[PDB]
Amino acid sequence: DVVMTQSPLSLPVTLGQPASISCKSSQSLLYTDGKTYLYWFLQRPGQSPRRLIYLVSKLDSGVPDRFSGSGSGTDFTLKISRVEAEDVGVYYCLQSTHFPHTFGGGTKVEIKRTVAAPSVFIFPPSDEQLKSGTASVVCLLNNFYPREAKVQWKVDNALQSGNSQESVTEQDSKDSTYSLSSTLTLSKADYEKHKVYACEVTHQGLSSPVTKSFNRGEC
Amino acid sequence: VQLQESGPGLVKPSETLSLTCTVSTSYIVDWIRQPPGKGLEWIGVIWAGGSTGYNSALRSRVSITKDTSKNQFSLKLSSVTAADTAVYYCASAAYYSYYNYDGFAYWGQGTLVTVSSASTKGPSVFPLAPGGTAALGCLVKDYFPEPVTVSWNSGALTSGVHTFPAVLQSSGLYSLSSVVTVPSSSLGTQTYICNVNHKPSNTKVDKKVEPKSC
Ligand SMILES: Cn1c(CNc2ccc(C(=N)N)cc2)nc2cc(C(=O)N(CCC(=O)O)c3ccccn3)ccc21
Repeated sequence: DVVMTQSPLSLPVTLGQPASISCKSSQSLLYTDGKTYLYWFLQRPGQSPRRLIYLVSKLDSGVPDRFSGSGSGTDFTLKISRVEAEDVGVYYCLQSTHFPHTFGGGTKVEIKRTVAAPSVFIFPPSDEQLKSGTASVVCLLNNFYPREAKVQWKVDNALQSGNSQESVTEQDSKDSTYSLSSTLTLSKADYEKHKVYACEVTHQGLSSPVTKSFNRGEC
Repeated sequence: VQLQESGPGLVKPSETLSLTCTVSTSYIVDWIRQPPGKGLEWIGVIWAGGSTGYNSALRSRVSITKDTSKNQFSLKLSSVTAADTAVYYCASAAYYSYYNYDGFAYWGQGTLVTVSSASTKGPSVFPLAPGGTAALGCLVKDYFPEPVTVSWNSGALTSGVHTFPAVLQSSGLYSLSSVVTVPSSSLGTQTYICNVNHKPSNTKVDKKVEPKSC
């Protein structure tokens, strides 16, 4: 099988600057009809891959002229003349000159924007959930940059471990930020044994860590 | 060119995965898959005229066929295991002639297929109740398989919405949160409802989100 080596894996770029993505094939991609079946796609978060380029350098209808493709034989490049916020996502090269057809590993373009502190919000479990025997406590970190953030759960000032899960959004196509949700899960019995529920957030945008808290039962 | 993709989103291990792709010339149709959080893998092709080509990595478990009269294409993958869990895509391109054909020009919306012996389970929806900005949301808990879709105010509220990737709990059920930031001044006047849809269990839940009563 033809190995398609794509580089870099991660591509942080300043808004308005050019970008270059390399795709190197282990075999010539020149077919017997004189055509080179090398394609490029952009996969935006939660969307299907969308074709940008085909036949190395041909732009699909509707694709902005900021995108261009070049190369021959084994070394190919996708260039973006001036990166825009909506260009974030994962770019893939593909060869179909040889069977089986093979894709590059992908390149994730990230906008390197200014530091943005997260806005922190805490949510107690609903009375509806408490009736079912479980308590989910949610901490939200909204619209921050860079991605690096730490969430620490405290219950009556005791550090929690192994009872939380978190997930992070992909970089926003408009404001270039991330958001994160952390859920602390306890049994109703364990939840009722304690008073102070707190979420402590550490991030570059915060001069000192931010703690959001509530006292169980208070409206 | 529009591509409609259909098929079960849950398949038991050892059973056959079946997907359908309808194109609305002639066409060349390719199938591609993407395991969660990973890259793209090419599965196979059906050429204009019916010739096929498959990825040897599928160890001859794969079949692609075209309906005799319509541009409808079927993907069959036998003896599935958890390694076959992925979003499956069909992609088409024009076949003008033997000297002018293309590939991967138009892609369908993907179909997630989860290979599991577990039963479908609808979610429970709980409110995440709230100067100058307020946050609110919905916790969509204990469902299987993925995905769930969440909208706010029947699609009228899109700005400031963040629907997080689901997490798999130790119970083997998924949990997801959807949040929205709004002006704190809007809380007394504007109604906020999260619309949750879980197609595998045919569950549709509308949850009004408001502060807890004092
Ligand atoms: C490697 N390769 C290319 C490179 N370009 C290319 C563009 C796009 C795509 C793509 N869309 N996947 C795939 C490749 N073109 C090819 C045409 C044939 C072919 O004509 N036969 C016979 C067709 C019949 O007998 O009628 C065929 C076709 C499919 C399978 C098996 N055999 C074989 C191999 C080819």
